Amino acid sequence: MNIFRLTGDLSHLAAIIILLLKIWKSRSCAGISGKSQLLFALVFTTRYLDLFTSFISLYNTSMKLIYIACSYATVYLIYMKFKATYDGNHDTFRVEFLIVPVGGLSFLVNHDFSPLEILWTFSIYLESVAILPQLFMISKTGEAETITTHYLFFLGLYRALYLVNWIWRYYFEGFFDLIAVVAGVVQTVLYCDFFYLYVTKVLKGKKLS
Amino acid sequence: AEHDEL
Ligand SMILES: CCCCCCCC/C=C\CCCCCCCC(=O)OC[C@H](O)CO
Ligand SMILES: CCCCCCCC/C=C\CCCCCCCC(=O)OC[C@H](O)CO
Ligand SMILES: CCCCCCCC/C=C\CCCCCCCC(=O)OC[C@H](O)CO
Ligand SMILES: CCCCCCCC/C=C\CCCCCCCC(=O)OC[C@H](O)CO
Ligand SMILES: CCCCCCCC/C=C\CCCCCCCC(=O)OC[C@H](O)CO
Repeated sequence: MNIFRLTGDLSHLAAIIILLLKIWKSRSCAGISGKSQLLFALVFTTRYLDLFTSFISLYNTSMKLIYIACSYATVYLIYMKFKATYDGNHDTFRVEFLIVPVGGLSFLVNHDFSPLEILWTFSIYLESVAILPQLFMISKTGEAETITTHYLFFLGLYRALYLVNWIWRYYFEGFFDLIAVVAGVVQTVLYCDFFYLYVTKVLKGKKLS
Repeated sequence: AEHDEL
């Protein structure tokens, strides 16, 4: 454990609470991609099956349970409670172009050919591209609300901090995971345009696009 | 094959 991964985790929990409180207080999920939230719920579901086989720490167990609960609660608000404000007409990314190939690649390229390891790998590849339906909806609709841009900033910063965490762990404890690293680079690379626009427009009081 | 991160 280092400050880079702790800040990465805190930034990820911040993104999840920003979005959940935005929908809850405003009673509306307008502008939010439901498809991305189904993919992030699927990530925590396939990654944290080890909760039944391993205990790392109270913090690790608590963070897993919190991520699962908040992810399922966000999907519930979009598709059931506030479904009247869900913009289905603009959240049109065909998610089967992500799930089917990512499923194929997790079976072929993994550390071990076993159900739990394959499912863990699928969560790592799926998370790389999970935000694609939300960025696609913003490009289609045009703009993005300020609170939605803050959510995207803390979510994007989280895996960027994990890359710093992996440099630290490689240097100090000789630990290295090429699957998490490569996928984490792909994950961060997809935020490049958003980050440039967030810094040049949003942080200067201007609207996105 | 211990996975120690979230
Ligand atoms: C180790 C974990 C690192 C986490 C770090 C991010 C956490 C966000 C919070 C505070 C940083 C302050 C926000 C400013 C970030 C740098 C801005 C910058 O580079 O420059 C500002 C300006 O251009 C100069 O004149
Ligand atoms: C202010 C915004 C911060 C944003 C980033 C949040 C990172 C965690 C929070 C604070 C850093 C100080 C935490 C450490 C305080 C000292 C605790 C201590 O002595 O820990 C001993 C331990 O054994 C050593 O390995
Ligand atoms: C407990 C160990 C440390 C855990 C980490 C401490 C983070 C929370 C600290 C301060 C909140 C004040 C900053 C406001 C919240 C950050 C997100 C933000 O700036 O804005 C989004 C907000 O919903 C409107 O825009
Ligand atoms: C329109 C959408 C098109 C389809 C979208 C597909 C998304 C794939 C994303 C990320 C994969 C990133 C990881 C690439 C594989 C690197 C892993 C590696 O090298 O693993 C070595 C392992 O140890 C040997 O067994
Ligand atoms: C849709 C996503 C688009 C984002 C695209 C930009 C980001 C590319 C990032 C890193 C490239 C990684 C290249 C190195 C991967 C090596 C994989 C490899 O050869 O692994 C050995 C194999 O797994 C033995 O079985």
